[PDB]
Amino acid sequence: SAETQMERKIIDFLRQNGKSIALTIAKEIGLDKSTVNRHLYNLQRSNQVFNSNEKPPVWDLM
Amino acid sequence: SAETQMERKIIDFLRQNGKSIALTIAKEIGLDKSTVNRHLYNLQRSNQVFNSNEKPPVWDLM
DNA sequence: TCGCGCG
DNA sequence: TCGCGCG
Ligand SMILES: [Mn+2]
Ligand SMILES: [Mn+2]
Repeated sequence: SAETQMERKIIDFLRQNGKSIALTIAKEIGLDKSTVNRHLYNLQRSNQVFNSNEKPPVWDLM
Repeated sequence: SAETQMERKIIDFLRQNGKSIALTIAKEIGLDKSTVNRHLYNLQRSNQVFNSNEKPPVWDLM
């Protein structure tokens, strides 16, 4: 699905750029912050990423 | 302002109907839930309403 | 001590 | 144990 494909792009972004906050990932994938966050939290449910518990949270690959 | 006027309508709604959750107020004022909540929390800052700490919160007049 | 992803 | 108002 297109959501899966968007998630793949987010994973590629983190692989290429290292740990990142949502606002940065959103600017590069070119999606609004809420949409990026929807994907980041699904990716966390699916054990592909984790967040740092900072505010703002820092995201990276599992 | 129009925001003030919207807030007045929400207050009138609570005066006429008694304590209410946001979803109910939204349906009657005919505004989306987020907009109603924006107003309810401003009205709380301005000491005109309070919420019950229930989930969903129940709102009423101070 | 805004974290918010919420369907 | 969705509370979400967020500018
Ligand atoms: Mn908080
Ligand atoms: Mn909670």
